Amino acid sequence: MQLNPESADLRALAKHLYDSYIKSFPLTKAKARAILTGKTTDKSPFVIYDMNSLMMGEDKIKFKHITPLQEQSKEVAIRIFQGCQFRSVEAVQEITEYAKSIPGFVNLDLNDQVTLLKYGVHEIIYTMLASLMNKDGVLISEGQGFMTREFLKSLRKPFGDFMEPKFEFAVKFNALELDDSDLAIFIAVIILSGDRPGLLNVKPIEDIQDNLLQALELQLKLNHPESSQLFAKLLQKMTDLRQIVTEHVQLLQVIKKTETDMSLHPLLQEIYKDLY
Amino acid sequence: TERHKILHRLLQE
Ligand SMILES: CCO[C@H](COc1ccc(C(F)(F)F)cc1)CSc1ccc(OCC(=O)O)c(C)c1
Repeated sequence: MQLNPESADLRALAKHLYDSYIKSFPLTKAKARAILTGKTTDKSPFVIYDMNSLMMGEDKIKFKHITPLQEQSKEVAIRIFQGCQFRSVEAVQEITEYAKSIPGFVNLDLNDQVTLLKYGVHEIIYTMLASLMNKDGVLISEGQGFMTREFLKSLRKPFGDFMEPKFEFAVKFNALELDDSDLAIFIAVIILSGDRPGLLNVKPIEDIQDNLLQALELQLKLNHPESSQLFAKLLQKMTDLRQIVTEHVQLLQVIKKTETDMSLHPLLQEIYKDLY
Repeated sequence: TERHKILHRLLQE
């Protein structure tokens, strides 16, 4: 490894993605970890660990999406699924905004931009969800709430089966001990996968992903001295992300049909559409 | 025949 104008550009791209990632995403992994360990000056997430705490939390947590005027489901499982939809729709926009900051992305075929986003969004969602998870639960409502793994597992079928796979993945992924600087480049690599179905102008996409991939490896080598193979292990996780996405969609069909009290926001329908 | 009108709008602004 040398310090030459190539590496210097790599590091410059690294910083640009990071800066763009900080402004595009509200709750970074840096802050989530602090909250998750009390090492925070902010209040303290309200813990939802049973039905009584859920009910209480619905009052004492100001959810950005609910209002007293509107009426929501009578079934807690459905209400919780609704807030997750709202959060996912918001997540789609943060990710879209982040994508536009990736050098070159905006100058791609708009139709291909759409295709990269349709497929990358969910992988990036579960990637960044890990930042908010420990093995006990997950931060919600941008850190004002904390919902436990076991409480989510206790929702009536089939809802009690949606988050388990994500916790499973998060424990393995968080053992990589990535930080935001690593993550910023990683999700950029995900967005610019030239092997997504339906792409038309692949060449310029791979040319971007190659830069991203160089910038990532250099980032991992500089930032994780005591863990070789981190680059390979991380690429492997991109595989596992495609599997949990497939599985999530499939289970989502079990919801669909066999449920009717809720429906899927159109943005989410656009994405899940002709997915896998 | 746009199958992702919303995403398309999001990207256009
Ligand atoms: C990070 C913000 O927190 C959100 C708040 O969710 C709610 C929880 C409870 C309630 C209510 F109590 F009102 F029912 C509402 C929203 C849920 S966290 C989450 C969990 C999983 C997610 O993705 C997977 C999925 O779409 O199921 C996403 C995108 C977000």
